[PDB]
Amino acid sequence: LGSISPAIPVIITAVYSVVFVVGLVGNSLVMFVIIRYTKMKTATNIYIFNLALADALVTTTMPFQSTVYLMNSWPFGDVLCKIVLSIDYYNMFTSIFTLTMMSVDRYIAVCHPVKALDFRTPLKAKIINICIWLLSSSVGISAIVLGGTKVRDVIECSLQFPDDDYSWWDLFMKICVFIFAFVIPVLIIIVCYTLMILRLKSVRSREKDRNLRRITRLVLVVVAVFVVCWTPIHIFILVEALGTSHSTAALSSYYFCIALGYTNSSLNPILYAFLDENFKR
Amino acid sequence: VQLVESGGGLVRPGGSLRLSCVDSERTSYPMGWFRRAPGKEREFVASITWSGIDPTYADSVADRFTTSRDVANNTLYLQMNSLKHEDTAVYYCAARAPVSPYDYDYWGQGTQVTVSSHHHHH
Ligand SMILES: O=C(N[C@@H]1C=C[C@H]2[C@H]3Cc4ccc(O)c5c4[C@@]2(CCN3CC2CC2)[C@H]1O5)c1cccc(I)c1
Ligand SMILES: CC(C)CCC[C@@H](C)[C@H]1CC[C@H]2[C@@H]3CC=C4C[C@@H](O)CC[C@]4(C)[C@H]3CC[C@]12C
Repeated sequence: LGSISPAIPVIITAVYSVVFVVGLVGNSLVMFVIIRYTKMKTATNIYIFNLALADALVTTTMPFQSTVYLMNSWPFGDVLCKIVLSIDYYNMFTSIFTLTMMSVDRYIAVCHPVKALDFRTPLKAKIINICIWLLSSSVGISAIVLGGTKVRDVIECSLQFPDDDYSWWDLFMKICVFIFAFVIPVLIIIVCYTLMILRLKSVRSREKDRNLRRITRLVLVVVAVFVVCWTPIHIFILVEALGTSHSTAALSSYYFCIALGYTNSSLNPILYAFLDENFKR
Repeated sequence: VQLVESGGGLVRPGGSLRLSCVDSERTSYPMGWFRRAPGKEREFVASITWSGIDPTYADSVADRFTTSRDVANNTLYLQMNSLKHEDTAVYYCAARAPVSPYDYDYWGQGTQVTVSSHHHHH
């Protein structure tokens, strides 16, 4: 309403500090345990490591978001821009696709037990991550070639596209990211875990109910974290691209939604590894 | 027999066997695998939770063997691939009562697995 601004940017810089350290320490701790003690000979630990590694590299980009919000410019050239963007995108899909194949692995484990023998092997887990490496590297190479700086008096770092001939490939790219990094994931992880519980509910007394309650609570939480963290920023980006506004509160809310996306990566070590009944022991 | 064990016998070295243990009477849950070599003591092979989601494996066989549980048919499976002359043993099914980690209540009769030069004839 007035000239004096509220200390919201200080609060934002403080949340970023928590999410950054919690995420960087957490995921570095998980990898350390797997490298020095578990040796990742099982398919389970292979997923846990690759998720921890992807979430460890996504938090690496986080201080750049923090800095850009407060400075309101990218003065570090196109060379760093291309690097920071590619790391931010590549490991976003590597984080979300590993997270989704864990859902598919747990789904096949219960619903296709004979297939589980031929799918939940250390080799198969490795191949699945080699595929997740390829699918992400496509966006990674795209971020290295298209990433750059634009003068449109505050310097911006983003994927640069030609504006000629009523082009809309900036919007188009965002819709592809929205469906392959949120829509098909959310739906795959919702369908897989729902069908998984439905299978266990269809088993015929206290032992079944004890596991069903523990698993349903776990399932609700893991997807709740993915929905609570990615839904705000995916919608914000998509609506800003279809429209929106560039206010102070609108800029503050955007980087708060950015922080939520990084929160998913910071909670994954606690939600999947420091809750794994095999990783604790 | 409570724990119905099958899928053993002769196999060529580097060959595969899918062990299966089922309790049709539903008096227990087959959730574990143990093996006893001609000389060596009782050795843990692999375990899995009631849900059939979390499979525990011994470092020795973790790389080759894969276990699964058919919650619907109350059946436990043990896929044994790239079988070496060290895997030749009597494999026992471990079942847990309906009424506590990696401890079984009902053991299996045994489904002796041999890894030698003949899997069917010569
Ligand atoms: O504005 C920049 N990047 C986009 C905005 C948000 C991130 C975010 C989520 C997201 C969702 C949909 C997207 O289209 C999209 C993204 C990215 C990449 C992945 N990030 C995952 C972080 C939350 C964990 C970019 O494109 C940008 C500019 C300069 C430096 C930097 I570092 C970033
Ligand atoms: C389960 C959870 C994640 C959904 C609830 C979060 C709500 C509060 C989120 C999700 C999408 C968000 C919106 C995304 C788009 C815009 C456009 C922008 O110009 C003003 C803010 C606004 C309107 C955001 C405000 C908060 C918002 C409505």
